[PDB]
Amino acid sequence: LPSLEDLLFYTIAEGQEKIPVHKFITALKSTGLRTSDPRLKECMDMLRLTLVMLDKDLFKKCVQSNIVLLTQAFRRKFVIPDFMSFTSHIDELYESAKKQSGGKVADYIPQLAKFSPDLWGVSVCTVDGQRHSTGDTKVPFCLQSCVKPLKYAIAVNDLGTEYVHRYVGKEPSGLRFNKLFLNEDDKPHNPMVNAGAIVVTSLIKQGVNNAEKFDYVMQFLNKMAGNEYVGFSNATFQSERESGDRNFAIGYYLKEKKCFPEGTDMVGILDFYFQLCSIEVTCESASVMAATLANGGFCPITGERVLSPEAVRNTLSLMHSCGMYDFSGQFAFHVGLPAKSGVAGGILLVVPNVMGMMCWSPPLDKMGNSVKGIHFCHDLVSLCNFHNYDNLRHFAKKLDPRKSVINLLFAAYTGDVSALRRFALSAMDMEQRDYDSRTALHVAAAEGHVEVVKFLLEACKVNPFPKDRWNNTPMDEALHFGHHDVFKILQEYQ
Amino acid sequence: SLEDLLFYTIAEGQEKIPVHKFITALKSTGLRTSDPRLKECMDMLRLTLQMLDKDLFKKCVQSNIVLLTQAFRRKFVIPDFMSFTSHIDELYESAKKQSGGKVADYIPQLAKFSPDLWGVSVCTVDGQRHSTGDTKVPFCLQSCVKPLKYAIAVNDLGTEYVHRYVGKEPSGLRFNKLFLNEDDKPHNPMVNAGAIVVTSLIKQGVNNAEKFDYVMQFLNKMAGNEYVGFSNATFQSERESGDRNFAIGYYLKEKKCFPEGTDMVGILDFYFQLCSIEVTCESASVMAATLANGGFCPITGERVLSPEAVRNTLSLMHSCGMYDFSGQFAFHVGLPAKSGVAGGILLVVPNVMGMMCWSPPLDKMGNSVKGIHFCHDLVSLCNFHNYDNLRHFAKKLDPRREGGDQRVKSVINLLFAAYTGDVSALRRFALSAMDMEQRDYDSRTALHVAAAEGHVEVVKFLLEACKVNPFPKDRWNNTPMDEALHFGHHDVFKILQEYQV
Ligand SMILES: CC1(C)CC(=O)c2cnc3ccc4ccccc4c3c2C1
Repeated sequence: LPSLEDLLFYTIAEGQEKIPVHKFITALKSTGLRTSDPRLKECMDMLRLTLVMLDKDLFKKCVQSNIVLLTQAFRRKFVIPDFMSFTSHIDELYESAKKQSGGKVADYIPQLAKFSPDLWGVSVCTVDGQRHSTGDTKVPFCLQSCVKPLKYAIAVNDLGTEYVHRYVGKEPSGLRFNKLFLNEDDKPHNPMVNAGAIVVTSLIKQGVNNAEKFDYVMQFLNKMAGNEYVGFSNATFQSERESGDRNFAIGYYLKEKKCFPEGTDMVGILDFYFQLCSIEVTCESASVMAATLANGGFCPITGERVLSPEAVRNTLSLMHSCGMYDFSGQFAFHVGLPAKSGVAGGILLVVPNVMGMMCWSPPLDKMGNSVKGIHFCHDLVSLCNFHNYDNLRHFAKKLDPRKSVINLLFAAYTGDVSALRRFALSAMDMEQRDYDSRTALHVAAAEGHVEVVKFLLEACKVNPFPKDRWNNTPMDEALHFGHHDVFKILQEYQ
Repeated sequence: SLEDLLFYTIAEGQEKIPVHKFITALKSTGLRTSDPRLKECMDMLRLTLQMLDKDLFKKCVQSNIVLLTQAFRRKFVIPDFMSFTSHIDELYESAKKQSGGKVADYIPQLAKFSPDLWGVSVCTVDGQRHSTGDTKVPFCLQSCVKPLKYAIAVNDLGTEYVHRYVGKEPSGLRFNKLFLNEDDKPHNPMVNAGAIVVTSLIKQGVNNAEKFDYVMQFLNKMAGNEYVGFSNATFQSERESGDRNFAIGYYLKEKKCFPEGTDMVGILDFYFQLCSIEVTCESASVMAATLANGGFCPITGERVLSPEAVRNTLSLMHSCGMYDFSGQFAFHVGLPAKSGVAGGILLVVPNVMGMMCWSPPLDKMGNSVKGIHFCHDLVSLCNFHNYDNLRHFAKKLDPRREGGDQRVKSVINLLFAAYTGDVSALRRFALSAMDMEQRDYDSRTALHVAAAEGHVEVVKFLLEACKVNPFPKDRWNNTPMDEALHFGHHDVFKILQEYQV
């Protein structure tokens, strides 16, 4: 059992007796992990507490406490194994999109106009926590309609599909059925329209007052971003309630047409709605939110189950088809990713099973989508086979940036002679030990599996007397559990 | 040697292989002995006229050794095909009990089919096949042809050209009648007006019988040369009763929606021909699986459709493929499908399989009642939804994998983290809401392993946080405390001793 810590040491130390601390860090960062990663804190603490050269046993002390993640990182077995060559493509696409200067920054409130039109940031967070940023990725801005899928997920996670969609539909609008707010059953078309977003707000945490509702949603967004920046621009909040007269009118129509949960303080909901629109993110922290959606409801940098599988599935679905304003059908055809855009210039972008992403540049096009971000999303999917209906085998000129010993013993356990035959012809080591120094022979003996024991002995010619951590041989195991014939067979080897 | 290695795999130790041991071996991967990719091997097998040793076997499989190798090393997209198709038949039997719906009687040739006919046919990206029910009865494609000719059109002409004449979006159920969108093009190729315009784009400059021979040649490449027929009966009543699409054709011509120089009455004539083309569920599944496989026919390997044609085709099927039910189907089932008035539903599970379902009774929206029940059930059961996760998919079955989610749960996550002492990894697993009492084949527990290794901060985390069973008994009836005593770890023994009763 040559130890996992040294096994990695040999990976970094290409023959050197000791590894410099800075070689480890740049190798580390080369997988795309950041040293700020919460899952690497124990290791960085020890690195700093080595206060510059690390030998096999000093180094093994630092990496020991995060050895599972570092193992998966340096066996370059992340979802994107060659991250360095991936981040250059991201940088090329960023540089290219930076040259489109069209679009008008939203001035309907001054806080949206205070932002320079030159601001442009993209940040990547993969399902495994690899991070990458280019441009203005640590500037806070407001989510705006980028919060619509997030509050819809929360609702669905808490209440379930059937409840939520008693009050809101699940279809794209189609054309100008937008101005016809309500569909055939007199509900908003889907949660990504303002009328649907407003209704979704009325469903979240009913019974408590607004300040608890807002506290629930922020703690939730904070879990979704893995404790990265989730803020609030009160300035934006007050202008939004002052200019949101059109949404009050929409609210009165909704309350009169009985679309809210019966007994609902309408102006209370709309204050909540503007509160939620004003929540602040950076592209870094929003990308972790996106990567939580990209990763089935689990936050990559904390491991936490935040959203149920159903809430993610529904959210990603309606984002794919209702996420980009009147450009959503066009986006769905050509980009094929679930995204959501907002009037601060953010595009919350998700690549199911790979990464999340937030892009931000304030200039909006005629449809309200960020000009540089829309350019970026088209380029990304031309470059890589990320479209929803790209193939993972025959994808043409696009780039695709994408058996254990437990396997062995569980076959020995269940008696599957066919499986071990494949493994042996697979050139697997049939004498591998698990964490208990257990062997396929051990397990197959204890279960009295005669055709497995013989296969391991006669065909794979394995050692007949391995020792457990309790110093038992398969023969011991056979006797112990009543499998005398198996005991006899191995006894023939002494 | 790959031939010997494979020989040894099938010869389950008996030195010589009976021929039917080989066949049932093959048929159990889901390959058929009919497979075009296996012709050389079955022919050599067929010289049973003039039992297998290492050298006879190496002689037959030699020429299909790459496909046969990938087949038997269990590296098809669905490795455990036998157990997958038991689910398919469970879904089939269940859908068979839904009896609602009307057989389409708007023409007499379509009303002759018994409402009790029900077949599903599955063909995966790798040529694995499975069929249940009435899967070799010929029926007509009908609007199940809309994606295929749109695929053919884009394949020859490109995205930009085709969509000068047709849009790429749903209309919305409230405008399911407006025919033209704001660009004065039909909304998408899956509605009749858009379907009609697409037909006009295929092989311009030649006559109808040549046009129909080009589309037939194309369909044949899609189904791997399996059954593609033609029911003139259906075609003759369809041309006479299709009066409404003549109106649609003239309205289209009036608004200049065809390419300059287009005989509309001719295009309509072509259109009715293509609706009347015939398939079996078993041939339709191969066509479906070519859309699943990036334009490559699974059972012949031929590149038939451009990747661009397939991506465009699947998109529009996902969003416009099931009549006024397309948005809801897109929300709950999330697959690219297309339904037709004969009761066919052409189904694609991108990167896994193509599939055809057939039952004549349509519901109020035109979709086959048993086929719709089947597609909801498939995605209830498996993680095939387009926005299901392939890593964290809950209680759903993943037929791309073997049933080793217990391996991964054990196969490092709980016990190897416990083994190496990585408390940080265990914290993430707990926050994942993973079951922290997973046992391996020795009934061992993370707590077991961490005690035997004397990992004090792992033991406390498992006990004080997590609150796991403090005295689980392994094979040999040891508790974590027993393990601590055996191996020293006095502090660990002390920790656990407090939990004793
Ligand atoms: C009320 C509703 C339209 C909405 C809904 O919430 C839902 C969710 N999941 C479902 C799964 C399988 C199904 C099979 C057959 C008929 C329905 C459903 C079905 C439904 C039906």
